Amino acid sequence: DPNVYHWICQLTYGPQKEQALLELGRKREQFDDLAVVLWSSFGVMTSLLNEIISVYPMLQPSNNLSNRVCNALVLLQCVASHPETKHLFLQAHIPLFLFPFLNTTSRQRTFEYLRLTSLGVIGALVKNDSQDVITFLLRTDIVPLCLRIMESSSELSKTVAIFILQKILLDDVGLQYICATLERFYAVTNVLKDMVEHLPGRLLKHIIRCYLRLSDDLEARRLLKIVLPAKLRDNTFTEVLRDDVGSKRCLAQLLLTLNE
Amino acid sequence: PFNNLLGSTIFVTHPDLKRVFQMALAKSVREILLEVVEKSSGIAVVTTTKIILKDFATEVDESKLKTAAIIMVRHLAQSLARATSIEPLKEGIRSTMQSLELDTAINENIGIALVLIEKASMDKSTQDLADQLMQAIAIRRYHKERRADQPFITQNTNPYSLSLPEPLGLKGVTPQQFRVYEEFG
Repeated sequence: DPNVYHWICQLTYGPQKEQALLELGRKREQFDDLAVVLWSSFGVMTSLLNEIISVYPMLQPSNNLSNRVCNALVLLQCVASHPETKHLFLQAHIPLFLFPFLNTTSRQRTFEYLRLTSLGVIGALVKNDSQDVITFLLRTDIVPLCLRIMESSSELSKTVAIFILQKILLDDVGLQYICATLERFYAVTNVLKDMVEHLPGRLLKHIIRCYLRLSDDLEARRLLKIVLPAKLRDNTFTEVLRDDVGSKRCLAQLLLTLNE
Repeated sequence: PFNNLLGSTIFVTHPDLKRVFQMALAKSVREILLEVVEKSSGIAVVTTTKIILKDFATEVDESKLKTAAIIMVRHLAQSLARATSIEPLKEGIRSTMQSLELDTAINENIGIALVLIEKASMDKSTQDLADQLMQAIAIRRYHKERRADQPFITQNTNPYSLSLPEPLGLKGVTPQQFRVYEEFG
């Protein structure tokens, strides 16, 4: 315990505070605590938010600055997914500061890590399966923004992007926002269609999961009959799907649900 | 508009083009101004409200609350404004320019347009907060006049902040150091 108090103190006041950010980020996986300690502590949240807002002028294009803020991001990712601090964090409108980070189109390793770390926060926010999180996210341009990520950039960030989407689709309120209109429907389908053709990996298992989810809506079930990528209907992905039972049971049902 | 659009070359120094340029900026600003201010300030006043009240639960002297409440939401709104407005403003500024080398000229003068969307989103933030801080500002006025020497607040919840430790946590009153954190940035 008491190497933590000194680091948290440093984070709020003590001059280094990047080292502390680094240290606390490394120890964030133990004791099943400190999430509450981070929130309940005075000046921490204000400070953690100050680290983030200092990266705004730097969003015009970097370096270790990007590593520093990324460490504050995992700290916020630790606060999120913690039942006590999750809904407090959510209702405090803190994560909405992570969207400008996610808006960055730069493909440099730095901005790749920036978006990747930031994506972990929102991904962790939907990790515990809370409906209020969904209805909060759908207030914002996230879903179209994830769709931008899913087709391009890195396989890692893509894996996080498809996951966040799958969570939203899983919820009844999310499956309503998407698949509300043809504009939104064909926005998601084309990207999923793209990834399949552009394709062991988890990206395939999540894509199948998303289609199986869209198979629920009848209006979507009809359009998917024609709009389903033929690759899945084929045996092309069978060999790699032999190792995953869950992915196989979902794909088989998706085909079974397809047509009649 | 004002101050000649200095400094720059080309579009600034040519009068005939100078007019349609100023017309492009104004149209650009008025387009996204309404959209930005409502959203940015909306996040600013809410996210500050929840943060300030949690940290200031034991704090008295609402003037000391107001000081740390104002500068937090003001700077946080101004930062969310500039960040939000920068991209669509320019993209619109060029889009409305071609309809009726560009980037070099506008990036010099984009400062003014940004300062308006900032100033605006700041003032509405300082406003919406003050109206939402009313109950929290009033409940301390009663507790100030009616019961003096008594300990302060604990309005709803400080279950895990009831813990002992050094000034990472709630005290009494807010120490000069803890009040210094929100006093700057």
